[PDB]
Amino acid sequence: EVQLQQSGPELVKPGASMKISCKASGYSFTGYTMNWVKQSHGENLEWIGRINPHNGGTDYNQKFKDKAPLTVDKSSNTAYMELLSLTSGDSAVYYCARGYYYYSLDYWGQGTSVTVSSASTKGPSVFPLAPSSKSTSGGTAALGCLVKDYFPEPVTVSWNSGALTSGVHTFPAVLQSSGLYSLSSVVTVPSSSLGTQTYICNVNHKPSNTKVDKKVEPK
Amino acid sequence: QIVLTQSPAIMSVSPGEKVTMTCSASSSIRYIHWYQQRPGTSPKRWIYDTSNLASGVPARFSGSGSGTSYSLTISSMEAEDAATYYCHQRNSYPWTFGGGTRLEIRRTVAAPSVFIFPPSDEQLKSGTASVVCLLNNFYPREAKVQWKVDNALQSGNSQESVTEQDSKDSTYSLSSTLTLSKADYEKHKVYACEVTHQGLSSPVTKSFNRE
Repeated sequence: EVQLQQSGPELVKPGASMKISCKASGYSFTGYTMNWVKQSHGENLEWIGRINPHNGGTDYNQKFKDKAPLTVDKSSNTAYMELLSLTSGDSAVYYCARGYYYYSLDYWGQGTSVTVSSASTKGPSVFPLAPSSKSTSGGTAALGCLVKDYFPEPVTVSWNSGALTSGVHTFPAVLQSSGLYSLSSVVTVPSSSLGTQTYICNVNHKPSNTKVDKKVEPK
Repeated sequence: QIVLTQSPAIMSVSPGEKVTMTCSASSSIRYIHWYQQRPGTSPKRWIYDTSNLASGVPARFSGSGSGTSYSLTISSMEAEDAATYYCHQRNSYPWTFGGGTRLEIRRTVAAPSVFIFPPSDEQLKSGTASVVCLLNNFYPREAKVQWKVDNALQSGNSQESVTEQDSKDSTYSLSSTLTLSKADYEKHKVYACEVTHQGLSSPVTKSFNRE
């Protein structure tokens, strides 16, 4: 299968520069062009431009030509996008998109979330949402995890290392008045299994390398 | 500079219904292209060259259009079609996209299950207390959570967030977090979460006392 793997989330300072990578596999790297697309919550999808890995030739949205240099490394099937002199308007999700030179874009990378801010990163605190009987409504109980006061987005939350999935609700982060983010993950579970089965929520905030696995037990 | 307008910005649709979204260009193009995106995930190519179904796209999808007016139609809407659809043209530099059209599937009214969570002992050592009210699996989206400490109505004291529309049962869920200092948390006793929804005859209230 075609796979485009982008580099992880970034927190970057205003006026600095940064680089996103996109590693392609499952096809001949030189046969297709690599495109880059910006998605922000102020302009939505914008085509930045493309590069031909064979000769390094590029085509630019003139809005981004002096902003986003595009380079390639055939040795490793990797395309790069740089972002120079970053301002807050560059905070967005960036995608790489494969595309045959004459066709439209077909495959997209997973996306790289970039936040431009002078603030330093902060890892979350993970707190349990213990299932009581105020958390039971007819043989089914609700438990979860509260990850709080982190910056910037995003965070990954999984339950039991990816085993628990059905009944899981990971709510979108909310921006607190402190300027930090907070979200909650919850699982609905048969209360038959509370005294026996154990439930671990796995939290990973990569910008601060905060890895916390917390066990939520009732009381 | 080619601007692509999509007429139905947001639109609610019932299951099995036939719905058509439009994409109109500011100037003539030779092929429109369609991309589907679910919140959080990356766009996936849906229809290329105005009418060709991308690999994996179900046969119930189809696209038509000419010169400037183009359209996407699903024959009978399903639950897994609740998503955002973008049209795209690569006819002239710079390549552009549309504003997007979001489709949410209609469902029977459903009342939420309301849970309440006291602050953990781990957070109470931190100096702050967060109570969380959980509204699980309801429809439609409108829901009024309201916090009351000792039957005193709080205001500006909490923040809520809503999940995207599920595609299994297509219900929403809401998490509301009331936050107080450890000082004020021990200054009171009964914390309640009052819920108002279409599927509820009377407002439901979950609560607990400190202890």
